Amino acid sequence: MEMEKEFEQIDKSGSWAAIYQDIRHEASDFPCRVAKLPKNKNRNRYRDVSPFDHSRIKLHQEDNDYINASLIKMEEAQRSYILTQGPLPNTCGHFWEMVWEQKSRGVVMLNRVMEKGSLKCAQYWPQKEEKEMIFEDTNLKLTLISEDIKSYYTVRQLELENLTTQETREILHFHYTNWPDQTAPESPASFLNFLFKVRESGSLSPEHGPVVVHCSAGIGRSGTFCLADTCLLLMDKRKDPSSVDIKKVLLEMRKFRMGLIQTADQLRFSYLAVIEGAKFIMGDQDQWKEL
Repeated sequence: MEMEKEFEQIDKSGSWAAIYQDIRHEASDFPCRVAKLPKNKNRNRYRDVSPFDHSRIKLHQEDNDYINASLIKMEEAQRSYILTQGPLPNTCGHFWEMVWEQKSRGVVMLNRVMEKGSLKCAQYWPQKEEKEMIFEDTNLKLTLISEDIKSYYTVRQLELENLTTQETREILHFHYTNWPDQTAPESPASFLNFLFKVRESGSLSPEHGPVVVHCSAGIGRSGTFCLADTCLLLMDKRKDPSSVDIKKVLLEMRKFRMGLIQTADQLRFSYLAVIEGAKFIMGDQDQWKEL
């Protein structure tokens, strides 16, 4: 693969930090005026991570429509993702409102609630079947239906009810619990197995709304998730799978959300995940589950 042999050329040349920062200099810049309004300051987890006005998810509440979330619309791949920050104590009803209004079927969570001794994310879903959550501001009810806790991830079925209309949807919650606290994983095998469990679930199907993906800021690990999924898709449909330039895909995603892929190490890991993932989607997954 030209991806694989450019990978080695970067590894032998030790120039990941340079490749990465070229990406940072070429990345798009668009205005974020709504994110920056004083009335929205307490709706943002980091003052330096904001959604572009042009691609932001608008809540359909009449008062304040703001939420720190971005629609990543990948035209050629024919896949959309919503990348958002980890909910704040005060934005958990906003988060489920978005899930409801965008008709999402899956929520992908790439961080632990606590990491490096701090809260990266509010406890926004119920932990016991018998103690559901009611979000009074957005009039939503969230019930844990089942958990399947595995080694490196946990899948949850949740029931989201619109208390106004009383419809209910099943939401699948995919929680990658194994990402180290200060580095990308040593092997992409665990991560690729997680991506493919999300794929198999149907939460990425075009019949549903965009999957909601978040980590703490919603740009780093979230960026890795969508970037590797989209490259594997394009490899699957392009007739010339060798032609997928992961850096040109990243810059296209960065038209929709700033800062996707936070470190040169994450960039290196995304290469690995795509390279390793291409080996399944071109002829040969059973050995990822093993390790």
